[PDB]
Amino acid sequence: AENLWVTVYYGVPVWKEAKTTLFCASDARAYEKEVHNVWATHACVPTDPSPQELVLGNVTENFNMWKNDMVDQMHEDIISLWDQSLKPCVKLTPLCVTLICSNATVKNGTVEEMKNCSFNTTTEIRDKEKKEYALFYKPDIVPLSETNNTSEYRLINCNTSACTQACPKVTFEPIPIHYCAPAGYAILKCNDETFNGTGPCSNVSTVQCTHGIRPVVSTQLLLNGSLAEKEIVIRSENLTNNAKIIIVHLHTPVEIVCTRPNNNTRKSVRIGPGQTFYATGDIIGDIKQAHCNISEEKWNDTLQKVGIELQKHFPNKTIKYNQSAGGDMEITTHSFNCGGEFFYCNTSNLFNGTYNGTYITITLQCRIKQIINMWQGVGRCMYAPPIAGNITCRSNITGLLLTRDGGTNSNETETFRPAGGDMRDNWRSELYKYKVVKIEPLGVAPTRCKRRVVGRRRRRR
Amino acid sequence: QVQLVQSGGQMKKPGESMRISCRASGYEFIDCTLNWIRLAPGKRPEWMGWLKPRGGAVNYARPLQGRVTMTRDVYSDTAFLELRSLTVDDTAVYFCTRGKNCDYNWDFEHWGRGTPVIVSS
Amino acid sequence: EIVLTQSPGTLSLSPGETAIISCRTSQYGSLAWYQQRPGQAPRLVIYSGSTRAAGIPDRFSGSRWGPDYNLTISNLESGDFGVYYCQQYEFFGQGTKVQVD
Amino acid sequence: AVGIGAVFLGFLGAAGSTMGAASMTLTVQARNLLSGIVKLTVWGIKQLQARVLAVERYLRDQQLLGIWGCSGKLICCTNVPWNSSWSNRNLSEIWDNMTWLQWDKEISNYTQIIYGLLEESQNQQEKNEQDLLALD
Amino acid sequence: AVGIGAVFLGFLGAAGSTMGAASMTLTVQARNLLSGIVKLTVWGIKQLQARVLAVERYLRDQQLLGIWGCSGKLICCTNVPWNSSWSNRNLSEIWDNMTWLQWDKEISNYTQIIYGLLEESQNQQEKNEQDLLALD
Repeated sequence: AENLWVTVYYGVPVWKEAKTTLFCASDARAYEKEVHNVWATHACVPTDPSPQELVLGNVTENFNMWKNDMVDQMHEDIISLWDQSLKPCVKLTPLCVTLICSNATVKNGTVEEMKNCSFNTTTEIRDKEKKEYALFYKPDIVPLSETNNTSEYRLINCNTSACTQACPKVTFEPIPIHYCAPAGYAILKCNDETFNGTGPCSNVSTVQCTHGIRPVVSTQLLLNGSLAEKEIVIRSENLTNNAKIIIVHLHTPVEIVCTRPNNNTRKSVRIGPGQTFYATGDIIGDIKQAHCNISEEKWNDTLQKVGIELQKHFPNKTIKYNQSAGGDMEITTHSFNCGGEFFYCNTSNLFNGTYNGTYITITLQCRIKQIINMWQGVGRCMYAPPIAGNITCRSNITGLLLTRDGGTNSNETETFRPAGGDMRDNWRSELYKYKVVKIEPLGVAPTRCKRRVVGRRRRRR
Repeated sequence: QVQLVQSGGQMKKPGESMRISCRASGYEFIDCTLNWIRLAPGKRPEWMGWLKPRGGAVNYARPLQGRVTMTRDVYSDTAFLELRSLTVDDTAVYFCTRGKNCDYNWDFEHWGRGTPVIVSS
Repeated sequence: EIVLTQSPGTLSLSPGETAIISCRTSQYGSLAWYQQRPGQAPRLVIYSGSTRAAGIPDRFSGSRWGPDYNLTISNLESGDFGVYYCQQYEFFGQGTKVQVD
Repeated sequence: AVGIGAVFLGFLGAAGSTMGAASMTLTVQARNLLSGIVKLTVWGIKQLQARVLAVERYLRDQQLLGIWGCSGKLICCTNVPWNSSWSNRNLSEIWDNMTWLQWDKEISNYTQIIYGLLEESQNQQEKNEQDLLALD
Repeated sequence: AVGIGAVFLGFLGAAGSTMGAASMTLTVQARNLLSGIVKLTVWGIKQLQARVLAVERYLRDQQLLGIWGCSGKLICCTNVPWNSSWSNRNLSEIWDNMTWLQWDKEISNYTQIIYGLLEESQNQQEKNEQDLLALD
């Protein structure tokens, strides 16, 4: 032992658990485009060339992605960012009129998807109205009840809630958005590539800001994500619990190509003094219907690789995939946005067949909607205006969302189906490496010092 | 005050389908999973698929996956169970339940009244 | 092979004495117990193994012996008689009937 | 680490280094806690929500040093004897082993008690701030 | 009251007690002035309106100590002779009776004048910060 006395050290490098609101920072000069974006702020300006990193030797910190405080911070702020940009745009109350709809004829043909609907709309002056028409490019317009007439329809907003247009100025883009903790707080990061979602991580490093996380929104398949480093990784709270969501990470992607080969034309309807309504007016080309293309071999390899990885947790059980069970159109079909159009793809063959994992062009028909109830379920009704001309997409699938059927299956089999519907599980697949810890210079630490004598200064000790 | 109002007792023949309701009240929004359970007398309890009323995702459980279908109605705070092709063995009490809290639903603390369904040949 | 087995099938008791029900399990998972008198919705008694449910009397207790679990009920009054069900993650036991003499 | 210009992400690796060696380059944290990286929308209000708390946390730490008599000093001795009940009187053999991140769990319960004693050290000065010597 | 552990509502009984007894436990006020007990609505904006002024007032007080040479010291002597016009030169006998709440009424008009002298006192030192001695 030794004679020891109290000492004060503050400026010390130790932290504690905490949660706080986090500043956003966008990559490169995208903040200059970000002013005209939604899913992006107005704007996330960086002050220094982020990100920067330092590896901390001998540091082990406990991580958990399912109780993560950042995912609630983003989802509760993206949806708040979403309806702010939509707030000043035109509302579609005056369109709820008794629509008279008939077959949508096109050059030497007819289109099965959509209906040619006409309605009386108010002119600039309120006491006069004019006939107007537009091709609502979905058959999802409810027929009007309390009548034997089959040719009277109605826009599905007004049964439950009036909707707002998405103004042409703002653009739907998954711009990469970094999050930077404020001063006094530090963001840790787990470099352990074998991290399964919870437990100790022994390769911790600190960063100024998170990596370029982009706020993509989709269901049943994660698009344009960050791939796993070494191999396929499967992450769930508790695999034995048939509830929860089995987020999968692919270490190499499969390119999904999607398109809207029709050549549509935008039409401006004058519903009010300044308020303008945009609708698809006519088709000026041959009709070929939307679809998507995915490689047969490359995707088939993905299920074989994923199947054996699942079988590690479920020993000696053959892994079967199968079609989605049920729900709204938002989760029973692979939904996503691309180029201003909201696709809902059937997954014609991204479900099928036994895949044991022991080794012993797929075309998806896709529907399109203009009115969307936002993915969180009961949110704002938004009318996405039409986009003229063809649309084409090319994206990297990086992770699959799955859920399992139980309990009394045959003991040698197990059935897996897609999932979705909660946006937090999309972003929890990318925002899982991080923590936020408040830096607390601590209490005292004893030293061999001695009581200061009559206010005198002192060098070493 | 979260409680589940359920209705109602009924008789059926073999073969025909059946529909039961369950309303959740005293509860700000139906955001958490909602199960359905068959308490058949003289047999172990049997379980039927949960329902996540937010997105409507559903997970039909036992060999009933070819028969049961489940929906909901967010604006009325109601969930429905529908069973097709009623055999003679499907006589039991059908309970609309919910977990203790939304983080872990397998501790069913809140139950409905119980809707007895009888099938008579 | 995921099965929960309750034993014995039924207990005959004079009201005011002790009684025990078991629930053997073949998988790793949480446990809970339910009580059903005829003509009512079953109650929740204990959950997460041994912890008691809210508002339930203190007569009930349980112990996690390992892959075997046991429930012990002390000085059972007439009102607490019924049928007892085990539960894990869906999977329910065959039910044990607690009956008066 | 030896060298104090460095960066805040140049020294914090001392979080796993020896508790003795981590006492060097102690100024970089004191620099970093001030400002760091930081129409109306979400980020605009966040620059007032987070910024003001970052300032107030800094003031709370500094005024404790001011009251204790450690104003402006990173290291600072204090006239308080170390009670062996808080920890064994042999840390001189141990701060070469423990890191600062590990020392904290020794005194988690005792930290708020100890701050009273550091204040009590100051009343040995506050008692000796009215009586005799200031005629000099 | 004498003691420093205390509570902010543990010492303020000195508001009536003598200035001598009030001169001890002078630190508890310095602790309380920092933070104290503090969709968007009225209280949310009030937490930004009141909080920033609480910080602002604290800086203005420490601003004056940092200039007068009393930085970090609760008590502090200054090189200014007390002019008898401000008050009689027998307060050393009197402040066993008056409380600080009563003393302030006497120097109410003269407080802003006195701060000039304390500033001048530092600038007897600042005038002596260029000429001779500190070749070392």
